[PDB]
Amino acid sequence: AMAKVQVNNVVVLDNPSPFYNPFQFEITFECIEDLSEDLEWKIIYVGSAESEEYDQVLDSVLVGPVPAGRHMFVFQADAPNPGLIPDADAVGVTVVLITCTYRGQEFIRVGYYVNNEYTETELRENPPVKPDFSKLQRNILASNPRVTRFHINWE
Amino acid sequence: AMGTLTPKEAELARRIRGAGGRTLNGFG
Repeated sequence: AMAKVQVNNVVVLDNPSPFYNPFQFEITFECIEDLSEDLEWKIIYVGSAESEEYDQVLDSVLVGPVPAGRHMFVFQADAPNPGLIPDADAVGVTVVLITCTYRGQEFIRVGYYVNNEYTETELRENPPVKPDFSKLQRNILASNPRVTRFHINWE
Repeated sequence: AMGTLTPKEAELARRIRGAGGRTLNGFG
């Protein structure tokens, strides 16, 4: 009846930072009952709100072993490939997702809004025709974690 | 009078809730 894993916290490290900086998350979870399989964690960058086609899976890791207990790991993943991001979605708000999957089933989804912005007043007001990602600051809106759990089969 | 999401905000809210879940503020 009870979910064998619950995620307790996520801390967003090294934020704000350049767009090119790796995403770095401290993730804390409790296992109330020994797992026989690995936990699969993903960081997914939403390249474009309009379409899921533009998702970038920044990394996918298998975490284990998972005996009952309180666990933490730091999940780091390289920044997205700007060559796949639509110019119009580059500057402004998007989302990054952290996801966990057990035996092929996603049981949790943590979302953060991400504001990508120039910091130079010249650029902010007169932004480049094509985005300059070397000059964009990524600000993950860490004070507002959005958390969604899903009922899965833990057997 | 409750406000409304723009198409982009609404698109991002749907990604955040995944397969039709209830999105909460934080972890507990």
